[PDB]
Amino acid sequence: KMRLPTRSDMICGYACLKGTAAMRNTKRGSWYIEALAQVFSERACDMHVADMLVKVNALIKDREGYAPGTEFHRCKEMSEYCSTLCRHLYLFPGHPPT
Amino acid sequence: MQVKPCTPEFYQTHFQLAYRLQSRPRGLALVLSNVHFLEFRSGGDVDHSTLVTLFKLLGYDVHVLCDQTAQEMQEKLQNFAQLPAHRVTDSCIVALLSHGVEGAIYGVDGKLLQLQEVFQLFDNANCPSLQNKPKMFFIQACRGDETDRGVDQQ
Amino acid sequence: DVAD
Repeated sequence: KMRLPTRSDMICGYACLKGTAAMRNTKRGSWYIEALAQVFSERACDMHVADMLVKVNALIKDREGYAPGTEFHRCKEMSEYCSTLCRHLYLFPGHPPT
Repeated sequence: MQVKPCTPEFYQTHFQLAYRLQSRPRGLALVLSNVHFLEFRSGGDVDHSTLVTLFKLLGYDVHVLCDQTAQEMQEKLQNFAQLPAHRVTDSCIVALLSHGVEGAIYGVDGKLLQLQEVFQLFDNANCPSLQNKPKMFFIQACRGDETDRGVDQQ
Repeated sequence: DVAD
């Protein structure tokens, strides 16, 4: 029969890149979760998960740190995702309807 | 927060080439946040609330853990991966929010849980109930102390 | 903004 590798069908979103710091706002929270919640709530209806994490990458790339008089003023971050998925991942929210 | 529902037509034209994703609930989701330790993670409570709300609105049954030691995280992730519910759901979600270094995250006791050990809990050998089912992980944690200064735009 |  068909067997499986030990590990497959995972996708992992990371707030930042290897070697680097992820950024968090003291009031709005983390940049990455803020972006992920905006994108997912808005595009889960018509975009697969890996493509939504691309949209999140776009938002993270354009953001910059606001923290005058520290090493974080105007600092940057880049999110990434790694994938062993084997199909489109659509969440199909609210289908079928009540 | 609101989650716009897909249309029936979008479902009909996309479900054949996608993972099956129609169970109610769509899966279990676990949101594990560490905030008090490695400075206090101010705003960490906003992230936690936001994800709990997000995942419920996406049709997940959400479990939450707050301020756990590295050992507690490992034990509890293992308990979550072994829940029977996974056999009748179509997917799974695990979000971990904490301080970290590359490849690991911190428990509130300042000890480290390796991410490979986490992924292993959910793999095809340890979690046969999720075999062939999409498993999402979102890791909000540093992967190093290097602050990115940014570059000009040429 | 601060670091995680």
